[PDB]
Amino acid sequence: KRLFKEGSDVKAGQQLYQIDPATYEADYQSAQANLASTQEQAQRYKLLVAD
Amino acid sequence: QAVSKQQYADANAAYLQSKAAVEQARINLRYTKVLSPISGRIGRSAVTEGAL
Repeated sequence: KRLFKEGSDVKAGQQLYQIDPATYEADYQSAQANLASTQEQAQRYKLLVAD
Repeated sequence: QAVSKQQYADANAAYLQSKAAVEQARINLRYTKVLSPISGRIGRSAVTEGAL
């Protein structure tokens, strides 16, 4: 979408366009899933070498 | 938490079994030396060297 009227007044910080985020939103949620996983995995192993 | 209670159990389990076995081994070994139960006079030996 192109959410602004040609010739209008916009405020700095105002969304002017919207790029299809479907996949970006997807990759991001994916990434976070992974992190949440590995992070735990690590935090655990950090206490195993300790012993 | 590095190891499940189950594992530590199985572990301490075997440990006890061993300690048990050793004690039993010790006793049998000790008996390879037949001893006189009381001071006294002893006579002929019924068993004979090399016998079973």
